[PDB]
Amino acid sequence: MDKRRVVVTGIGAVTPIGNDAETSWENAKKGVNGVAKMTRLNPDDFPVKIAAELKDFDVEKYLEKKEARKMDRFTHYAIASAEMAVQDSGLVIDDSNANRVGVWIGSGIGGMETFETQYEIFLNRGHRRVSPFFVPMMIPDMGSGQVSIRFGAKGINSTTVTACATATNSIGDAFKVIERGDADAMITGGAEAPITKMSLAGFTANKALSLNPDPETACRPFDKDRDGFIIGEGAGIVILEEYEHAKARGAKIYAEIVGYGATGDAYHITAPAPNGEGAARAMKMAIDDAGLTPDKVDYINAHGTSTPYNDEYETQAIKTVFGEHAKKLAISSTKSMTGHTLGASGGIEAIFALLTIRDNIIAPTIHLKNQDEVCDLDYVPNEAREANVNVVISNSFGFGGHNATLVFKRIED
Repeated sequence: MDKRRVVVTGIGAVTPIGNDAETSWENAKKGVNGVAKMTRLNPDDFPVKIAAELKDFDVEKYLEKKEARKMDRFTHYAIASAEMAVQDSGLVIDDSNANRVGVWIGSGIGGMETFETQYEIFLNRGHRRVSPFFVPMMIPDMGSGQVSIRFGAKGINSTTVTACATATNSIGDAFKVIERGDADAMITGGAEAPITKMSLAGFTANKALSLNPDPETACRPFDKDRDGFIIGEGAGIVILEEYEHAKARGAKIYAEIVGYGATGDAYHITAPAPNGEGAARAMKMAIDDAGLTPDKVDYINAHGTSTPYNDEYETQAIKTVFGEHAKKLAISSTKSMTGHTLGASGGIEAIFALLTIRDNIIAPTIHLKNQDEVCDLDYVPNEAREANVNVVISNSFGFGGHNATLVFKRIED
C-alpha cells in the first residue's frame, strides 16, 4: 500500500457570520460576532434567548421551492455548501470519473425540525397525513444522499455521526478513502440545523447551554467566566482530492491534509474525561499520522466550546501533547464568533484552519477579557494576529466521548 497524498481543492460553507466561506472568513478575521438575540424560535418561550443563526440565507439560490420543501434545513445547508465547494474546486464530475468521486457528509442530529413537524401532524391528523418523505428528510445521511444525487457522485456515499466531532471524523474518514486509493475526490464535511424547540429543550435539560442572555459576553471560550456553549447552525464542506489528480488538472490547492486522529474517552456519555486524557491521544495520533513532531504545529483551532470542563481539559491535553511547545504555538476558538455549530463545526473550522494557512492570519478568540488561572496558553484573544502559519490542527472533542483531530499542512510538492 503506497499511501496517496491528499489535498484540499475546494471549500464551501454557510455560517452565522457569512453565507459563503470567504465572507465567513473575512468576518472571522475581523472578530465579527455571529451570536445575537434568537429569531428562529421565540426567545420568550425558552430559558435560552440567544443563538448563532445564519443571516439572510436564501435556499432558493440553490433549490426550487418545491425541492426545498422535501428537505430539512440541515440538508439545505449541506446542499448549498457542497454546491459552493464543488464550484470552487472546479472539479468536473462526469461519466468518466463519477465512480471515483464520493461523498462523506455528517450531521449530528439530522432533521430535528422535520421530526417535530411530522410528529405533530401524526398526533393531530393521524398516520395517513404523515409525509411520504418523512423518513428520508429526517435521517442524518440525507445530506450525503442528496449531495450524491445532485453532483452525480457514484463513489462511496456515507455519513459519520459523532456529535460535535461529526464533520471532523467525516473529513478524516474521507481522507482515508483517498489515501488508500478508493476514490480520487470526496465531497466531505458536516451540516447541522439544531436550533429547534426540542433541541433547545434537550441541551437545556442537560445544563449544557449558557443561560447568559448577553450576546456580547455569553460565548467566551477560555474565559474565567465561561458558563456553557451557545448553539449555532450551518455547514462546512471541503473537496478532498488525490494529489496527482489535482495537479494534472491544475486545481487550486488550499493545503494538504496530512493527519487524522480519533479516540474515545470511555468515560461518560456527556461529560468529557478528566484532564483531556482522550483528547490528548487524539491530537498525538493525528500528528503521528502526519509524521510530524509536536513542535511543527503552528496553530490549533480549538474545540473551544466555552464550557468550564472543555476549555480547561482541552488546555491540559494541549500541554500534555506539546510540552514546552504548548506556550509557543497559538490557539483560537472561532466558536467565540460562530457559536457551537455541533456536527457542522469541524467543517467550518477546517475551512478556517485552511484559510489561516493561506492568509497567514489567525482569527481571534473574541470575548476573552478575564484570564483564567488554569487556561493560561495563548488564545489570540480579541484581535486577529498576523503569523506565519504552515501547520494547523483542528480539534473536536464531542459529547459521547468522540475525540477527533485533523492536521493540515502548507502544500510543498
